[PDB]
Amino acid sequence: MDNDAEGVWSPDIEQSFQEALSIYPPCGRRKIILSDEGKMYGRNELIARYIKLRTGKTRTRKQVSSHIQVLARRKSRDLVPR
Repeated sequence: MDNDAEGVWSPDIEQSFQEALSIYPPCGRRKIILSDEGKMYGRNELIARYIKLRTGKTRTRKQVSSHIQVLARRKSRDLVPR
């Protein structure tokens, strides 16, 4: 249990993460009409934009992408044993 696991990170950061992960889940909506707007960069920028609007605090993108991938693993455990 290194000192790094002492929750040195602010709780407002980890909180803003759930807000972006809660707002942007692994499912619910999948559309991107680029033919019209012609301006739609990586979705990772959408999750980072949220945390950036929280309080101008950090805005991790790789950490917010990894968190969304973890949610997909929870759905994979829905193997109906019948």
